[PDB]
Amino acid sequence: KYVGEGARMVRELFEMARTKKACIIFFDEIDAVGGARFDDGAGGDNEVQRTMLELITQLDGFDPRGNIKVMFATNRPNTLDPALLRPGRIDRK
Amino acid sequence: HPLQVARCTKIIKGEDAKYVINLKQIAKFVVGLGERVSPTDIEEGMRVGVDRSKYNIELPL
Amino acid sequence: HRRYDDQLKQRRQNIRDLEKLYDKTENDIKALQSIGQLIGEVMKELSEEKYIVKASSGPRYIVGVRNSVDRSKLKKGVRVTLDITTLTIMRILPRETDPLVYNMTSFEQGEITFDGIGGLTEQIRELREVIELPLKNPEIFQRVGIKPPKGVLLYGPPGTGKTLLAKAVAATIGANFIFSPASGIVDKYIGESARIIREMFAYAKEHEPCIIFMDEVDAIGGRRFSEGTSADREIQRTLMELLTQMDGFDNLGQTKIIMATNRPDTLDPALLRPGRLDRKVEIPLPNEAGRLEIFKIHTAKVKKTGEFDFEAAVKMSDGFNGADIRNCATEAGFFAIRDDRDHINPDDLMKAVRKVAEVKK
Amino acid sequence: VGVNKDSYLILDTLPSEFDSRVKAMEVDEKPTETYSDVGGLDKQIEELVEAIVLPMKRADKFKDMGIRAPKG
Repeated sequence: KYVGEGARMVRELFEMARTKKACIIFFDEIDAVGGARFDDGAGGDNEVQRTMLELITQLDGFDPRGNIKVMFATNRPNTLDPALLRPGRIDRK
Repeated sequence: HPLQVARCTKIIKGEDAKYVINLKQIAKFVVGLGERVSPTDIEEGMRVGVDRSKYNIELPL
Repeated sequence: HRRYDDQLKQRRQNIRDLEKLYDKTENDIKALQSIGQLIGEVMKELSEEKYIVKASSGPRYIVGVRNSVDRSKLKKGVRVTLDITTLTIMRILPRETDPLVYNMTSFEQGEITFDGIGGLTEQIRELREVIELPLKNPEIFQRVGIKPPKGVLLYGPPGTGKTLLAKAVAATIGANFIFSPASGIVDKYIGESARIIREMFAYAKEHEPCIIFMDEVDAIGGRRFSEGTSADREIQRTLMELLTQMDGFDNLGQTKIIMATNRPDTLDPALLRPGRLDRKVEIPLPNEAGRLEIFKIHTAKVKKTGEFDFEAAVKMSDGFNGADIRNCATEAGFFAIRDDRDHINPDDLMKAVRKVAEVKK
Repeated sequence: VGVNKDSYLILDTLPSEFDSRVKAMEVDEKPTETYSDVGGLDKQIEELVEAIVLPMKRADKFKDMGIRAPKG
């Protein structure tokens, strides 16, 4: 129920992962919080919006993925964030 | 120390060093004029906060 | 001699340039100490020097006048300027809640004259007499005792001639153009479509030179299926308010409202009956002789030569208004770069219209 | 807009940053991409550059001749 904590927790994942390498960061049931919902535009709380900003920028650009990995999990593949369906986000399926 | 409400009550100083950002629907305020970063105390210390609505230029606290 | 002459002019110019800047600063700081005022709406008249209003900044408070305040123009629902200290009515303001120049599209005169809408001249002769004539000289009808029509229903295919006729009516007049998009009419709020029509109805009475244009009323209108309501309350909310304002004791003499939809038969038959909407006019495709004047306007802005033939399109054009001919200028604009020319040949007009005639009628 | 709390009067304006822009729509100013990154599309590339990049890249050429640029 706390708004704004999700942006800090995700940022602390990549900062801590650089201390101890050779780790795998797994996410279970991403559709619970959701990658795309109607509360982003219509609602007034910022959670997934700031989560995706820290997820794409921190991992992809300056961080090598050899010793650092991010794996998600879901049920309906068509209900995810369409931003991740674009090339350069999620490849292995 | 989690704080989900950052608001003061009838705090007016000066011009400079006033701030008093209120997240409550009544009497919202913003602070311009460049970037201002303080190590500990910005104006009143303590309740100084941001929470869900980011107000202008202040990240650090 | 000449050394002090150059410095004399430079010294005088620096004084006059800075004098206008210092005078503005002194005048601005004097207006920064002024005291604000409150705003409220009149509910019911209590007495002469005592009124019962409802303030927008809080609950209701008993108010009054101060000095040189006109009490004849103060009626129920009139927005008044409330004093902070004495709590009295000081200034006089019109009735408005949401901004009608921002949330509602407001425009003056028009950018499209009546010479680009040509081909509709059969309807143009009828529309100008039922709109331009009663608006400029309404007093001619008072001698006979008749009434001019209120609304004008122009239906047809969407996108063809609808944008042109919207600005063409206000261009030959010069009044205000009130645009009412159907998207903002249906929302979820408190008194959404009610305050949109009422404030527009009051803004049309307070300001006579105002023209209201509605686009795609099928969303806010329609018979639906069983005439039942499931999340449909906003459709009947807009339709019932339009019919109630017209048949009331306050009519619109000089105010004209133009509505547009996809089909006339899908609307509410209660509006099509006389007494409210007296104008039902179809918008078919323009004729051949009417499309010649259109092709001499949009193509005039496009750089061309003197040998350009204007009669090449009229044979291959069927119902092509100023909106469809711009697609021909887009293809002709890209051709001038390939041939290293600043103009187009008369043959480019035939090839461009033929491509549009296959997709269109 | 600048509004005084005590005086209820506009004094100086305020910088506009968060307007309630309805976020969660990616805004990328001047991205990095080239048509040479993928070959074989030259048939489709020539159609996209002429209908999009051509009326944009040169502003003064189409404005002097009075040619309206397509918006989509």
